[PDB]
Amino acid sequence: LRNDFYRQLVGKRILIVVNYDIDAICASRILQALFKYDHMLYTVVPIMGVTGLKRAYGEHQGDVKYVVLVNCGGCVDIVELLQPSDDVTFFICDSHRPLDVCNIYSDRQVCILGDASLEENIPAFETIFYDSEGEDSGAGESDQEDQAPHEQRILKQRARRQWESERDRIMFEYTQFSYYGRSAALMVFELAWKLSKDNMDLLWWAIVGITEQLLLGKIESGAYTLELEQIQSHVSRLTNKTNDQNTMSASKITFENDLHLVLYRHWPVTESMRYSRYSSCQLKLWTLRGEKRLHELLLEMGLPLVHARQTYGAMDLVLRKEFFSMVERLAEKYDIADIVYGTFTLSYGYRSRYAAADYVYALLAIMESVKKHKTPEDCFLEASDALSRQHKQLLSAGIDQAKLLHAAVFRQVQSSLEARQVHSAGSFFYYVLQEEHAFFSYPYALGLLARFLLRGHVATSRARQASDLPLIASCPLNASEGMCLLVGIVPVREDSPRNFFGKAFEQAAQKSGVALLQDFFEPAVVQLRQSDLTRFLDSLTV
Amino acid sequence: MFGEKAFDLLKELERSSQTIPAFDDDGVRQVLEEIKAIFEENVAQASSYNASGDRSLWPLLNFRHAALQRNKRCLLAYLYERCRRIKALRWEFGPIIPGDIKQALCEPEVTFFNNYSKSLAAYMCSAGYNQGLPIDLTNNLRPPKSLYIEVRCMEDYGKFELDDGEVIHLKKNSQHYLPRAQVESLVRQGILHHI
Repeated sequence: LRNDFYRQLVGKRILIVVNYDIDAICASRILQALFKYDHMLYTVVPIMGVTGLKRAYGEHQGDVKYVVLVNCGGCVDIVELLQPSDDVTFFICDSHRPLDVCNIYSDRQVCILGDASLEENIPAFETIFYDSEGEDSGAGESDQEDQAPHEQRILKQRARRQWESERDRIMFEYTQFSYYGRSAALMVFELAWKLSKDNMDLLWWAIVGITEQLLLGKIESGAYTLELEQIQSHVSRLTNKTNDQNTMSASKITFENDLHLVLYRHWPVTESMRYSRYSSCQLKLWTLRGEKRLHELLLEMGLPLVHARQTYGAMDLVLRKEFFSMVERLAEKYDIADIVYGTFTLSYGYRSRYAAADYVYALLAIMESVKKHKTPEDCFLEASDALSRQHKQLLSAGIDQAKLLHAAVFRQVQSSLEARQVHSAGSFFYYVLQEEHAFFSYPYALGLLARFLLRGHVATSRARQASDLPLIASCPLNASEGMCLLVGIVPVREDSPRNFFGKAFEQAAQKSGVALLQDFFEPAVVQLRQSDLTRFLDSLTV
Repeated sequence: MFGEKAFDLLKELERSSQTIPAFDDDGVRQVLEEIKAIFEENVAQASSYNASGDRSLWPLLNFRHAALQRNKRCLLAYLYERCRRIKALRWEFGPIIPGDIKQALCEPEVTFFNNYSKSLAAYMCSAGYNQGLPIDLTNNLRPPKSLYIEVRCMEDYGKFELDDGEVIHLKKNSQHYLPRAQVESLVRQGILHHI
């Protein structure tokens, strides 16, 4: 709620955007445009890690007043992290919600965006700093010698009894599981919508923001079949032209019920039915048989084979219009059910009609971990200079790069699987890897690696005993002399039951502890030494 | 070559368009060691009995004349194009941020450079106001906004920002205590096509 605070925002500021994301750029370019509206100059920021943030504030170590960070907050008791913070205006708006309340209270230098149907931590502070044992609050925080306005020292006994019996819920917070919550800038759309901004491109940008982690398999939407009311209610109800829409530029954007198979639009088919997980794994194509069952479905559709190696755009007409008009009904009965989802589309003009999510699979492929040593931040500056209507020579290069990665992905999966590199190693499953790729250096592509092997093996070689068990993976960086990256990932098909691994790896860190890092605001990640994991893995079993 | 090289003389600045590493004082040394090799003949026979006052010597007079022509006017070019391009970037900034080097000042050019700087001094004095308001004319074109914040740019060097900050590191990530009067010089030298 800043229909009241936004009228504070005229003077100088700093607009930070914590570590790379599509929520990031989407929620921030809009604010760039907003703040060049009422004549203020401002600052956009790259974060490569929390050290980059602390040196950034060090680099911005002034008394700048309206300082902002978005999509972060769970790092420290940020008053403790931040010394010169005395009365400065801070702002969070983060969807990684499970944050401690030391950051929430002290109502001078934070903004409590607390609003949810979960009144779950109301007394959560009434004993941590308010009470203490082995240390005048008139509590355990103060003296405990029968001086606080069955024995003289059962004071501490009741104190710790309450403390620990409700650490049953403190250990529930930040020590069992993590997630994200709500949108990144849909709140910001409805904020700005009071100020008469009918920027259709802003709607597209927020659609990009949601359809990243609308991936109901990756991160939950929840609002989805409710936003089929909500977002249309934003846009559809207010029609500027009931009769004049046969226009060239930026025709008022639309919504249709289509699919999430990869790049149906810009490529041929029979390679693009091959690289997604949900279509592939449920048809098992890395074995020979899957091509045959695929072929016998192509029979029932009776598309030509020659056509199925032509670009969908390049086909003749009637098939390429009737395609999805067929596929939605005679795919439900042949092992695959749930690729059809709710998304948008629009053209600028005559060139072709871009697909409302097909940018994000180019954006994820704009993470070029090149050896030039500069390119992450340049990738950011390219990305946010991409989402417009203007810069478009580069989006095609993005698509090309994306597809060649996505068809390099499988190339390792067949290699790894039928050699049976699926090491069980006890309570969970376990994977190991040997040398570097420019493909899968960084971890986004690494989770994409894991989330094809996982479905493949765990669905197809077992009974139903072990189909619900979690995942890990190595990933070496010949970049930095040997660090042996790792990421934690969840078991099958439990949308709300998300990661144990917000901290869970730290068990072995607690036991032995070896050079571990958590440099990212991302929890679902760790960083190590080159080969000092084996005994740490023997620890990290349980 | 016998009067050709000035197109070769500016070629030190062949790359120096707007991505300039640095600049130098090329192509004067042997070239004006010439002129004291030739004046001997140019004035050898001045009203002399060397030929007893005869018509034949007329090619010599014009030889001197054209020699002077070529020399002086290539000098005008090596002066004026330097001053003119430098005047372009000196309209893109005062003597706030002077040249990349100030080592390629062909020694007498102190007078030349600083006189043109005082051209703009006169400009400021009469123009802007009668007393002289130095009229902000070719940089720092922000509409009235905040006075003190930093932003991002694209890797300039020379490092001459003496204006009002302790050390701002005028490159990409010149991102420090920048006032308005600090950042009063840049619009185009290769810096802020991108905030």
